[PDB]
Amino acid sequence: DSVNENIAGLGKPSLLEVGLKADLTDPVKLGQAVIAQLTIARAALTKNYV
Amino acid sequence: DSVNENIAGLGKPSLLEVGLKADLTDPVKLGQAVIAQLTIARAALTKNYV
Repeated sequence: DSVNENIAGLGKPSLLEVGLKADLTDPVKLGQAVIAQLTIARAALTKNYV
Repeated sequence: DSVNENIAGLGKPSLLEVGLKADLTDPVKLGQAVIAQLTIARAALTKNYV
């Protein structure tokens, strides 16, 4: 947490979450979670002007 | 509420609501609220003859 950024104010690594891995054990349920969360990953990378 | 508009009767800034931000955490659910509320937004902006 002290050394997340190159210079404070440039951008964060970002972690994101898909599910609990117990409720998400089903294959198609896991797939929809990943696809829906890849949208947020696109946004999280854009928020840092990447 | 006193100064929403320049002259009474021309138009209102409009506020609109999407969700509770607690049950709307799912990006799929959140996007549906935004899309559904965007249809209302063009209606509210039309009633002012914009």
